[PDB]
Amino acid sequence: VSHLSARNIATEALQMKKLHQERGGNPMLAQQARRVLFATSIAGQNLDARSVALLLNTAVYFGMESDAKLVRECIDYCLKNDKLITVDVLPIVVTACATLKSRDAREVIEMQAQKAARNAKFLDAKDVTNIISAFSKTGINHEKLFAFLSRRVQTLARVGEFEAAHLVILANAFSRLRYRDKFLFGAIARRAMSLRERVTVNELVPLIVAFSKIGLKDPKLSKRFATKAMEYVDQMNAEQVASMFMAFAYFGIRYDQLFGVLTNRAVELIDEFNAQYISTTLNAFQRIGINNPELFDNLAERALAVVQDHDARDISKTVTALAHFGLKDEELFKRLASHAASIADQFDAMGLVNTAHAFARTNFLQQDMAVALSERSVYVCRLLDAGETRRLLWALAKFQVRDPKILTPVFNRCLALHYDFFADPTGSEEIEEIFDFYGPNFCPPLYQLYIS
Amino acid sequence: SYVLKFLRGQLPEDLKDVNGALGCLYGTLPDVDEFGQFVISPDVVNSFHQFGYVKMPIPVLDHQQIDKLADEVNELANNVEHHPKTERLYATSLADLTGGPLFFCQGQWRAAWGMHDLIYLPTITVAASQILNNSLVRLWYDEVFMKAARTGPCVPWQQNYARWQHTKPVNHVTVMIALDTMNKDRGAPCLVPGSHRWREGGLLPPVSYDPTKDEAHQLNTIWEIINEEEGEMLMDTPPVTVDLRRGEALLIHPLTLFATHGNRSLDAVRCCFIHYMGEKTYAVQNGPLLPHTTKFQADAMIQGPFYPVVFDPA
Amino acid sequence: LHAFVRSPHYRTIPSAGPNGIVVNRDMLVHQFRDFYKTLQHCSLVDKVHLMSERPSVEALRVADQMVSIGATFLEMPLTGMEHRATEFMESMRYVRGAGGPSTLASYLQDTENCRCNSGDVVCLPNGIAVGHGPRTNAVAHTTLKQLFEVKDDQFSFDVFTLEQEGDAPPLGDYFGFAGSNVLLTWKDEHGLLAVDQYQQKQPHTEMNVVYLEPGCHFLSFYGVDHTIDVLVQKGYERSMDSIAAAGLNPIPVQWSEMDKLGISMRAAVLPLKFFKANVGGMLSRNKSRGARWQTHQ
Amino acid sequence: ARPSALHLIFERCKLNLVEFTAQDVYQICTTAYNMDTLGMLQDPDFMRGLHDAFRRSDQTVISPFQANLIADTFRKVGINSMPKEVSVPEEDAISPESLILVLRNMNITKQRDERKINEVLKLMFPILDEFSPTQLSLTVTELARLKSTNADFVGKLAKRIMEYNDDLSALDISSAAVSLAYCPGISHNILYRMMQIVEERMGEFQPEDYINVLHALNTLGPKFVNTFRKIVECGLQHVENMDAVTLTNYMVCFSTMDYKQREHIDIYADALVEVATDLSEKDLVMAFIALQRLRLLSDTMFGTMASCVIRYAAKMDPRNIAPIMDICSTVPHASDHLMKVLMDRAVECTRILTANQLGDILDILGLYPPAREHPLVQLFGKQARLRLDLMGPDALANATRGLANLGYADPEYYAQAAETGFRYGFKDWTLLEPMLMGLSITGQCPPTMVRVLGSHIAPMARSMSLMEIERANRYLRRLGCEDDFVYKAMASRVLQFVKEVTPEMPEDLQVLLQRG
RNA sequence: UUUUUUUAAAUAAUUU
RNA sequence: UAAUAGAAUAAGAUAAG
Repeated sequence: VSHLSARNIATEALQMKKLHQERGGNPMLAQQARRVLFATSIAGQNLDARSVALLLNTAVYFGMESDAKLVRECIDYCLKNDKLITVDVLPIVVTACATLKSRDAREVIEMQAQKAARNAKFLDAKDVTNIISAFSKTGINHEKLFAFLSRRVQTLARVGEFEAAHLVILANAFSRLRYRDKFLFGAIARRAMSLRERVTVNELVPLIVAFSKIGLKDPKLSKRFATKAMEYVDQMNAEQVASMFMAFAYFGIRYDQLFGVLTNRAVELIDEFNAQYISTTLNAFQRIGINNPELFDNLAERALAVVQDHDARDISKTVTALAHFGLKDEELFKRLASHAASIADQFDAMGLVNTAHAFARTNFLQQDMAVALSERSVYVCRLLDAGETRRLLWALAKFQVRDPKILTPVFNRCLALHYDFFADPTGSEEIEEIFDFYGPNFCPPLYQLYIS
Repeated sequence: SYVLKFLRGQLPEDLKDVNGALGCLYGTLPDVDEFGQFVISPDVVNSFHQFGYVKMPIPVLDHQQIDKLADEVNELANNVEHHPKTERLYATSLADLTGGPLFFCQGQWRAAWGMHDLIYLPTITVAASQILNNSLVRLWYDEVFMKAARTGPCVPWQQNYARWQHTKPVNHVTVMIALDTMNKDRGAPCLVPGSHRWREGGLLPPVSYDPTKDEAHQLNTIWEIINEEEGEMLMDTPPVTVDLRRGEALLIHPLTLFATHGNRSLDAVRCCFIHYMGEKTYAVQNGPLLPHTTKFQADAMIQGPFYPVVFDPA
Repeated sequence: LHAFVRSPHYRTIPSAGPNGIVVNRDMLVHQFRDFYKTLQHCSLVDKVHLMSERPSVEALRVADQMVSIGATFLEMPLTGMEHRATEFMESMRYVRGAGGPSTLASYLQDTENCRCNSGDVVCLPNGIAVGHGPRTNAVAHTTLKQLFEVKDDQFSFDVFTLEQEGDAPPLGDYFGFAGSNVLLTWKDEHGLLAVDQYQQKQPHTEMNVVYLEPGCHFLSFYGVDHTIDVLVQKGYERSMDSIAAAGLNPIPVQWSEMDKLGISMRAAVLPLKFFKANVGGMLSRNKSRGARWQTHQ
Repeated sequence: ARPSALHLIFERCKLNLVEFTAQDVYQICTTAYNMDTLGMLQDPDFMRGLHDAFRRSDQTVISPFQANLIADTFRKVGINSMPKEVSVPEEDAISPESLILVLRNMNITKQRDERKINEVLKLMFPILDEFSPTQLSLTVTELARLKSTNADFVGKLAKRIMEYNDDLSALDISSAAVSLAYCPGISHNILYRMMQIVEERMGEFQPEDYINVLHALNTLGPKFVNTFRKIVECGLQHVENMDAVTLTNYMVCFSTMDYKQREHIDIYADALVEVATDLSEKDLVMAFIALQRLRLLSDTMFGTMASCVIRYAAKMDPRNIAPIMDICSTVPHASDHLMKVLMDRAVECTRILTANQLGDILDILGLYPPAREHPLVQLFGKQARLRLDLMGPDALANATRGLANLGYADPEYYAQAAETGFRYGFKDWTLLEPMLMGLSITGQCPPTMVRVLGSHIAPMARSMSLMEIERANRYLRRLGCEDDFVYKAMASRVLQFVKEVTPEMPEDLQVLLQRG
């Protein structure tokens, strides 16, 4: 590998990344690429802008943080030579800098955002989608740039210059940015209409998901998507059926003639569902609100077999959905509580409070789960809403937890947000429960604020 | 869950969750029947048990690996663009955001590549297993020292186990690796031969640290914690300074009296301490041993993600 | 070969064009989309660029900005198109984006009373044909002859002045070359007159003349790279039959609304030949267009 | 072996206990590079200490190339080193020499910075009148190398330089001409006036002046053909004794300008092939391409040049395999021995070829008869299946067409190529056809694939000629397309030429007219 | 399927 | 004391305001 020039190193790193992300995540390739990239330096050699961008993107893709030597050298190159980063290699640099959160990364992202804003009129079919996706990776609020890119996308879509992959990438990128434009998405939907048979099952479900996530509140296209997907259910995979359930729970309109077929297809593929698919289907049914015990029994029986595959997100969503519907599964709840106690440190801010509240709502108390999540609750107090803090405090009180080292963070957080803490009517009952256990002695200022 | 397509190749937030060792420095760890190459001679073990410390005959890392490991240290004390995963450290000298003439970092094996790899290095771990009576070797924690040029201070006489009183049995070893060439004028170790068997394997009283004073007095504080007989054996065998090369390592007993010289050179000096413990190690109290770590109870066997098993002779 | 076109502005499309003929904007947009697809399906063009919409319907006539005479990009005088001036600017940036010339030659702009209209210039083999009509004065003819006309044994470039009447359309709309030998012209008074004049000014030369129906707009990329693609209007079947019988490939294009607005296919496209600067004595790879290993099989 | 004094000196150097200046470090590095008796480069702990002394020293005292040489001799031993960037002069420090030094350091040490270039240009604008005639040319050269986009400042410098025509020599004139030709945005009036200056003083030119002028003319293009004319005639009296590289540049210029006078081209080519054995790999490749593009490869010409290129064919650069393969085709001459070693060399470096180069090589080798019975077809098939992710539409078309023409049978690769080409639609029939040729080898494909292929084909049928219609019908029937729209479109296209069902019409065409 | 785009803008108020 | 250049290429779900 010593005989290979850096221009060949960039190409082989790109090849390894393409094989890793799509053709299976083989750890062999991941560690080989990491070892190769850990001993590379852009120093003393003249390199193209594309080669440096590829090296930076492939290094950052493989878990390489902002403290690395290669990452620093690539970031420095981009800053000194900016005009050399044409619109062809702008998306590569933006995608590489998306996860990097540092001063130089912020400056580079802003400079490329301004460059893309200036040159939004001169892009073609490939460049607009690549740029909008790369900027959808990073979290930015340059509305003007997004509006210019949307105008260019509409102009290009009028002459029919987008394939199905381009459409799904554009829809996902624009729905990720929460950019609500009725005309841009109408043009994308009409482009899918015009493409007709070139949009297969694998390329139709993500389009429906992206259109549901943005939330246009348009019933004219949701019916059309339901009608178009009703013929493709027999071909749909389990991962596609779960995504279909989630998308049409996002839409909020009831299509019984479609949900029945989806339920039958999900029952047919019950042996293929993982924990993620079960959690997604249960959450979709919770959101849409239908109560179907017949599918729920099969889903719970399947989830009892893949307990060890459950993630913290999956545990939280499954437990919340089962608690909402009033379904009693003692064995499943016991196994899930033990598993959540096993992986208590993987819970994020929303997942921990959701799991604790869902376990506390049902008359199910387990010291293995309760102690673990109560101890973990300290690190997430600073990331919670007033309503979430109220829910967490009620769940903690239902666990009969009195340790000051646990209670001080949550009481500080609920004191800092006291106005919103006491302004939610739906939680009022919970309030008169929380102070019924602790009493006026615990945190007097909160009690005085409650009295007023 | 669903790892986004552009996040599939990323690593965990803290490198503790990385089971095993990444291939960055020396590739992958050898096979189960390939661990006999790094065995050390029995005379080295006898010398360690006699002197309280020993210098391994061969350098443990190539010069390129030492350069990369020193770059990790240089980026761990940036003070301008602070290190990512800085919160993944037990302690840091830059918690005040100003630093000083001495930089010390702890738990860096969860923060940077190479340092996480250095824990699983067979060359030092096999020797640590041999020192620990051929048992499982578990990481205790890491430490990185960096002394600036012309102003680096010196760490006075100390005993390592004096800081590890919450672990019940004395079952520890220290491996100190020089990331730069050292001498009596820049951070060389100064150890007392045969000082690990003085107070019946006990701990000497802590020394009095008065900063902003000359190095000679700081190293001369030894005559205040020893007794008359320890004075006699100090007369017989005075403290000796060990010169280390760019990659040479040194095994140290926990109970051996140990100090580091100051830095009077024209460039900063760096070193890395790695502490290892055996299988039969217990705690004495209820609570965590390190900040934000798994908490044990009573005489609980020390295990978990924070103390990975780096070698198993079975 | 890069072809530049501009999308129509649907809001400001006139309800009725010249002569009061009513037009339909939806069919105009559909025909422009079909035209863009037909241009993309052409094998000769390397890329087709689509500029953003502009409020005026006149902005669709993109070829009016400049002409390609050999290796020189000559910019038309900005005399009668002041209101389009900024529009021309927005078109040059596009040309700069695709790697084209930094700027156009301003030889015609500097000259006084030099009225010239791009489209009266026809790129015949080894020379150009200009029209001495209302759109072009004698001063422009003299400047073009002073600039591009050279008389030599092998370095020969001819500028032919073809006189035309006041009511004649631009010469490029009814006079052109196709393939390497075919002459395309209308079976009208002006087409026959131009063909006779060109025969008179270039004797002892054998070539094929193909007569299309009057008003049948055509567009044929004649240049260094040989091609047989001749875009034609859909309505005229006999013109297509004649072009096919001449040994070419007619591509029928629906061009009703743009014709009823007075814009032709030639004026709606900007074909420019771009190259890459070769640093040092370095040659650049070129795509193949013929058969390989003919001797073997 | 290091004696006591040498050992102690080496130890003092290793421990960073000696204060080294940049000059002393340069002297030590020069001594190490010249004489290796002490083994300085064989001690990593000594060279690392010397590098550490280099970083903490004042590098402004030494010339930019001295710092570059220290960095190079540290890189050669294995140390990653880079000289420090110079700061822009401030307050009283702005002088022409100090501002030229910044550009010179950016050039030599490869630390290009657009921001500092802009700042230096803004600082140099007001004091442009203090520049000596040589400093103006130095500035023009330094800005040309750094690929600066400020063509206005370079034009100002060119005008000031050209005001001093009498002072400048031939070498300076040629260097200014080539540097101006390299800058993209220079106004053509300045280029015309510079070429007018170059036209005079024509006989004063030396071979290096000829090379520089030919490079400038090659970069400029055909618009300056008249100037190139004054070159050729001026070179007509010295052609019999001329350098080989100069003749290669002459041939490249002849190809670029599309020269019309064939007598001079023949004279130059005949003089070139006499000394063609003295050319390097790149120059020989460019001369071989230029001779092909001018229709001058006769039997003796091709034989003589192939005999010379066989020498470099053994260890040929990957960028040179495809060109000579292209020249080997399209000519009616025997080149079996050249193609054998070229194919072997392409086999050797199959794992480093880019997607475009691999596709090109496969495209040239598609119709070569002796290439089918070679391991290269299978090895390149595996490599192309690996590299399909990095292939654009042109690379996809080239690789698929080359593999299909070679008889390579692999249904999975062709299906993957079709799926990859479905991600970005086929602009042309020439891009789409190789997918059909590849998929028709096996004769089967999923109905979704043939359905999407027909959806792509049907729009394209409105421009394809009769031969393309027949080929498309053959491929569609081979794949088993049952869609009626595509057959209706193809029959509609056919009716345009035939207009009727001729009795003699090929039996395959009547089935199409029934719209099966 | 026909919605809309093109400034150098600099006038809040406070003891935080 | 130190200065020569070539390549044109599109992956795609964060429990929202």
